[PDB]
Amino acid sequence: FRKRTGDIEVHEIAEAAAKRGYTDLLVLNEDRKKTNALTLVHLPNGPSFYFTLSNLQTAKE
Amino acid sequence: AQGHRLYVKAKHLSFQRSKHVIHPGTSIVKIEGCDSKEEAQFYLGKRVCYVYKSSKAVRGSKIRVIWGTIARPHGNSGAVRARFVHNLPAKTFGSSLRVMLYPSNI
Amino acid sequence: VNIIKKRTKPFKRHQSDRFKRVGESWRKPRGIDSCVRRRFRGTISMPKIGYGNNKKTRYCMPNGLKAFLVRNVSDVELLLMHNKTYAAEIAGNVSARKRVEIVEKARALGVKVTNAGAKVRSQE
Amino acid sequence: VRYSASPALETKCAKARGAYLRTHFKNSREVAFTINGMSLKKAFIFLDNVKEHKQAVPFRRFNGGVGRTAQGKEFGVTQARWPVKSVKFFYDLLKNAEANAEAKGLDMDKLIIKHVQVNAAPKQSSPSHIEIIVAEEEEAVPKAN
Amino acid sequence: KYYPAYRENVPKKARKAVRPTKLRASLAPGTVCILLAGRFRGKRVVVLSQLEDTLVVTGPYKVNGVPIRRVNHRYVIATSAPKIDVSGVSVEKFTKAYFAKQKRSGPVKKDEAFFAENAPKNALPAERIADQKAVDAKLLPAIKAIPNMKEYLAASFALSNGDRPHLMKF
Amino acid sequence: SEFQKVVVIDAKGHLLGRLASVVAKQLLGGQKVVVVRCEELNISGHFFRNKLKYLAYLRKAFHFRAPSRIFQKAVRGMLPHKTARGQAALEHLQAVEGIPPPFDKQKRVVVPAALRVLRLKPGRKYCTVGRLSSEVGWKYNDIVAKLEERRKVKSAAFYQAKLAKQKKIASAKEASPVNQKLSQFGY
RNA sequence: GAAACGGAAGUGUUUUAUUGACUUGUCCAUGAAAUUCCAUGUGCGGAAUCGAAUCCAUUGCAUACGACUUUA
RNA sequence: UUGAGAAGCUCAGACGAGUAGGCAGGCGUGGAGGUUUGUGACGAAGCCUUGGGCGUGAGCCUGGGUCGAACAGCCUCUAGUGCAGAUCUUGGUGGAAGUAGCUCUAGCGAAACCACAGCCUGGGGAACGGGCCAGG
RNA sequence: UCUAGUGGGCCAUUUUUGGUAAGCAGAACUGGCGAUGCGGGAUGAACCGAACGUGAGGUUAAGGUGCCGGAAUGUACGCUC
RNA sequence: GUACGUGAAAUUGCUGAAAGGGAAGCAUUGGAAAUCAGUCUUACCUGGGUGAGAUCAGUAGUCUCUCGAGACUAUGCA
Repeated sequence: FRKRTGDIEVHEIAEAAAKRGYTDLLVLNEDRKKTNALTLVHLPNGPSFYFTLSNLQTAKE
Repeated sequence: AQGHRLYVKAKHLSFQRSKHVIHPGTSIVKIEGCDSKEEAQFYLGKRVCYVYKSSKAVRGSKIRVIWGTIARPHGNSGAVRARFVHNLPAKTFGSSLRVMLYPSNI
Repeated sequence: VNIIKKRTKPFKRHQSDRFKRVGESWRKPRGIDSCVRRRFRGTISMPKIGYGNNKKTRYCMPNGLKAFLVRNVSDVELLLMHNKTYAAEIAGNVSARKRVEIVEKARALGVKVTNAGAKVRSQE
Repeated sequence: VRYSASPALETKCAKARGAYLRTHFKNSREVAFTINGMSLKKAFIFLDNVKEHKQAVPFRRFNGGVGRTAQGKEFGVTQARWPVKSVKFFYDLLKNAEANAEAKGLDMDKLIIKHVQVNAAPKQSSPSHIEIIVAEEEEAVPKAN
Repeated sequence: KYYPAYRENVPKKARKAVRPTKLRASLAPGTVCILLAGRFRGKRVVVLSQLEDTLVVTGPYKVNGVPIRRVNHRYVIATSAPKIDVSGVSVEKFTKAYFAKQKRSGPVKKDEAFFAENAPKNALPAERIADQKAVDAKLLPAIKAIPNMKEYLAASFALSNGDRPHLMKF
Repeated sequence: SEFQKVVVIDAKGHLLGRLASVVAKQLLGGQKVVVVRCEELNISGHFFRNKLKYLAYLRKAFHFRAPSRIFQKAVRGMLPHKTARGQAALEHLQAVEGIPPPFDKQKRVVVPAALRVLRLKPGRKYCTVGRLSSEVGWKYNDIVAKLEERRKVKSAAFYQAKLAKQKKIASAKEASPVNQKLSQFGY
């Protein structure tokens, strides 16, 4: 897990992570303290999928 | 363990009050060792704190503090009036407070 | 001239908590024998003109701006010369299509929007 | 249809309802309180006993005018009664919920009464809405790690 | 973008002038002083020189491990212990810029800020240790000559039972 | 001046009202107070004076006779017992007759503002609480007045052993030259 | 590892036998820092267990009912 | 120096209980003329909400939820225009109460009454008491 | 010039007349409450202070500083058990 | 889902949390717990390089207004 910093984009993260040995990138989109989407990118130039999440529950719940 | 405690012990007696009206914004503090209003002049302006512990480990710590300052003496016996950043809870009557030595003029 | 509020609690009508039929909207008591009208000790306060707030800081949000109601892109462009004094507040009945257009326009004008995240999602 | 309880998710539960039932609301409320949480097989035995006066239903909140019995010592209270109209409706609903679980393929030897509620039907006398949810007893899987 | 676009409530000319801080007469250079706050609370250190408001203070780093530091004159107790000879060591190199924290420059790219591949550390340089050693060398003989003072600076001040600071003298 | 977590007070020769007011203020100040020898408290006035006062009290409630229960009642009337603060302050007071074993090996202090010898005019009749209690219902006076000698004898033996032990260091003090070599500091 | 003493509510006072250390008793050599001016096992829910008690075989000894006393 | 909604801007000083009564300025509702080249199925109105904000206040704005077709700001006009009371009207629903009834039971099953709580000794002068004060 | 509302009492003080077992009653006068919250008076419709926009700080009045209860178990001189 | 648009309050049941001892609710001040709000460094200034284009051409045309004012069309990028 790496905290998103500044104005680095998903494609920039993907091309940078492709040189770090990573193979899949998962970006959790949240707005107003609620995660609602998830885009997963297959590295280095693989397919990209976009899902919208719902019914998010954690172990304590 | 007697190589610590740069502060002075104190007790939170009450708020400033008349017979039937209480003023929680200013608190009456009994600094131990101070036995008159002339000795209370040394502790004027000194930082005083109330140190307590709460269940949640917020900030990665179990202890939280309310800071304050000593404003003026109260009465003849050496009690002082202290104004804290947050008004001290009424449950802390008879609780312990710490009177530092700073801001020091000594 | 930072924002100072002489009072933050509301003025609740007397006996409004006792009775559900009685609303909490302030009503001036008219009973002569009522202790609230006579302003005894321990009773609830009453709206007085002394509670009024500073004219310079009146109507100002905690960030120092005044809320200006906005319903379309024409209303946002009005705050071009007053972006340091007013914040745009989109109306509640403006659709999510117009809300998007308002929010992009306000961003170029340098205008703060109070509810810029309503009825929309994000996709980076 | 929706029930008062977040459970009744299809996998490990079974539901049963009775609406506008011609039985007193207060008596049904007391029976529901007693059988709540019991195992399904244990609840059937208890309901049969109340029919046969072997066991007494402790009237607990609406206990005004209810005579105390020694059979209430098990429940920690004193007042008790032997309703048969309320018990018959609850026995029928439990039979329905058991049959629903059998259709769902639930494990029949672990069923307990997770949620049973009684609500006031419209004044036609005071009728009663009764809804029952029986769910499998959730066991804890050992970590073994 | 330059012509003011608003009312431009220019502040009125405030008649406030900056004047030198009048420190206490007891906070002379060279007097042994007790630190009241910070990570070095309770330590006894020697006042090298007075800055504009703070006192450039240090305990001999070979004695109590307190490096060349600044201390606010309000958070310090000026004891009446015999004064140390500090006129020998030059203190002109201790200014506010000498102790000022390094300004943020942050030369990075948006490839290593992500992944936290920067590891920026500014550990104390060698000249700071060299200055500390020079001060220690010029101060140790002064504290060695007078008796019962070397380990006095090593000890930590504390209050015991029955201690009344309004009555005790330092 | 200064507070301890637990303060043990030897109530011998202390006036009832003066000690109770000091104790009640200390209880509200946030301190745990233990009062021993509650049967040795003194009350100004002759024997018949407080006799009729207590006899009238008997006419009035749960009449308590034990000396500690008398002192506990006096302290309670000086506390805001109708509030949680007053009740909490009351629970920090432990009044007993005699000096029980947990307290006979602990230091006991006295209150000069409550001592009879410093407050009552010489030649004034006084009534001891323990004697006053003995005739109004208390029946343990003789056995506690007999056990005190056992405590005193043991305590006196301890003091003699402590004093004899102290003599060695006291002699060794002046024996060491450094005691007077640097005695210019007043020690 | 201990033995004594302590009954008022002893629950602690010693005596130690050693086994290891700090030993501020005192004299030296190193390390302290960019924190570069204050902010500071325990609990619950489940089970497999071991006893005990009640109901229970009961009983009137008790008794509106509760509840009580004996015995399987 | 831009600070001419001259109905604006600005400077200064003093003052602030209030029944009857008098006089100003405002808030809100239904409908009407004008206007916002106004809002709305990408969700109007209503409703809910320990979301946020504005006003001394009447009130207003807004987030989320619910919802499904209309609705609002400003200037003016208009009136069947604002409720806690009327032993108010209509409707709905409570405690009494699963009580009275037709030991324990089985079924069926009310009504009167209801500002609200509810341990005592004294005093609170106008009952003070149950409601305050001082105590148990 | 016209133009709303009121056309009483209570607490009583003081001066004061008659008194009459003695209290008490009768005039005027005086102000207050009545339209008035607040500190004190243990509590208090009429006693002592004081009359009110929202607040911060300071200082007081009447009352008080053993504890309840904010504040000297203060100083000095006396009476009493 | 015909007990049918929306579905308020009074009232009722279940669940969860908290508080319990009698004037009570309520007011003031804070604690604890739960929850919520918005406020972000990012831009500005300056220098050079590289290209770019017009509101720049020791530039050529059209259109609409009143010589020059707007809009464009080619051509060059000092």
